Amino acid sequence: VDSVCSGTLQKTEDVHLMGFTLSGQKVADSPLEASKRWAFRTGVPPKNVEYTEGEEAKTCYNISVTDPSGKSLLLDPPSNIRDYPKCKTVHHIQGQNPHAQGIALHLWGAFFLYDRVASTTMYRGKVFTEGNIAAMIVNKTVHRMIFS
Amino acid sequence: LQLQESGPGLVKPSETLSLSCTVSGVSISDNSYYWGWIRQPPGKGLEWIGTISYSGNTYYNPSLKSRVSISGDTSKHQLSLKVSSVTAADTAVYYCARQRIVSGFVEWLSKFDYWGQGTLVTVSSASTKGPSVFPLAPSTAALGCLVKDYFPEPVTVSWNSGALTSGVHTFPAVLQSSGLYSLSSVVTVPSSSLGTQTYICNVNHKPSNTKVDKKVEPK
Ligand SMILES: *[C@@H]1O[C@H](CO)[C@@H](O[C@@H]2O[C@H](CO)[C@@H](O[C@@H]3O[C@H](CO)[C@@H](O)[C@H](O)[C@@H]3O)[C@H](O)[C@H]2NC(C)=O)[C@H](O)[C@H]1NC(C)=O
Ligand SMILES: *[C@@H]1O[C@H](CO)[C@@H](O[C@@H]2O[C@H](CO)[C@@H](O)[C@H](O)[C@H]2NC(C)=O)[C@H](O)[C@H]1NC(C)=O
Repeated sequence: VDSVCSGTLQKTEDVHLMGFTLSGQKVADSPLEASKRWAFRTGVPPKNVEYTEGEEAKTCYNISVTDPSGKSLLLDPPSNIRDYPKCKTVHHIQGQNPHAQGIALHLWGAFFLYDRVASTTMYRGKVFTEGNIAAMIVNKTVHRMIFS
Repeated sequence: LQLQESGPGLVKPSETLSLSCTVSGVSISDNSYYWGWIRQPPGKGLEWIGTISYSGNTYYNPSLKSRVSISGDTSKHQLSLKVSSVTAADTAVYYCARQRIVSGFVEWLSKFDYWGQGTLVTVSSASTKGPSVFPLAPSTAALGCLVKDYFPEPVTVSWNSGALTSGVHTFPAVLQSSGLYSLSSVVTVPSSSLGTQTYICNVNHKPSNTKVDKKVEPK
């Protein structure tokens, strides 16, 4: 129904934020292609946001990037950053950048997805996949049937 | 544009192996160049060991990451490869090579354009032994040197300090029951020169720092 009143939210638990991948959006995810969407920049503070469920990822990345001196250009992961839950193929990459400064920011405005945490930046050594999230109401009964 | 591998031809088990590579004609910290180590066990194929950039950074092969260590000396223009806790399976030919990269999100490891000539490092609890060189008299005329009982390979044999090339044929060493090697080298020469030209071999054995020259004579 198109009405504002259509829909019921009984507990906060029934708000579900789902992470959908860019691979699921038929976007090229090869490491060489994927990296063309990532870029370094200063003056931007990385932000993180919690979500509840996510799509099984086609591909993920486990990346460490430094400057020539060996100092990471990627931020150390916060306590609450865990490797993405379900990746079919992880791309482990470790290297250095000759002339880059700041932090890794996704170009499309998409998020770096980890385990129930989306971010505007790439965390060093943590498994992630690219994606976006969407909010919806799912009651427990509906939730129980899907996941079981 | 030269790479020269250097270091001992023998190391014992549970011992750190150390090798080095002297780079010539280019700077070891020059931008756009990476340098790395590759190994080849006798009769087997290539295995990458690790690579070091133009800065301090090093990357290694997870199959030997725990033991392998690589360092570049910017003033000496030379590399260092350490391999701790060696075993029988570390017996191999170690190569120094220059590695190109592709600059993207990350400088990507690439084609190895220039390679050095490797150093055979044997892993064994035995100690080195220089060869007992004996002359093999001629009889159009075949003469040579017998390099006997030595350890471990390689052995290099030159004739007349490198002046004699034509006709030289050195044979593959045999591993004797004792654990020592035996190697022969011969030269096919004009029989008409047996009494006019001096024929001397030059046996080098780097593992024992031995150099033996031997004049081969008829009768
Ligand atoms: C994602 O990639 C990172 C590397 O970029 C992987 O992290 C690595 O995790 C192992 C195990 O925790 C670390 O090994 C241990 O390191 C300590 C020193 O911190 C050392 O004393 C131990 O002997 C051992 O080698 C490794 O250092 C760490 N690397 C970094 C740069 O943090 C991570 O495991 C990858 N994730 C997956 C799911 O594979
Ligand atoms: C949402 O998905 C669309 C569809 O791919 C993305 O659109 C791409 O945007 C980039 C950057 O502007 C362009 O180079 C591509 O050509 C666009 N794709 C298409 C098919 O038009 C959009 O950027 C995505 N945004 C988020 C937040 O994921």
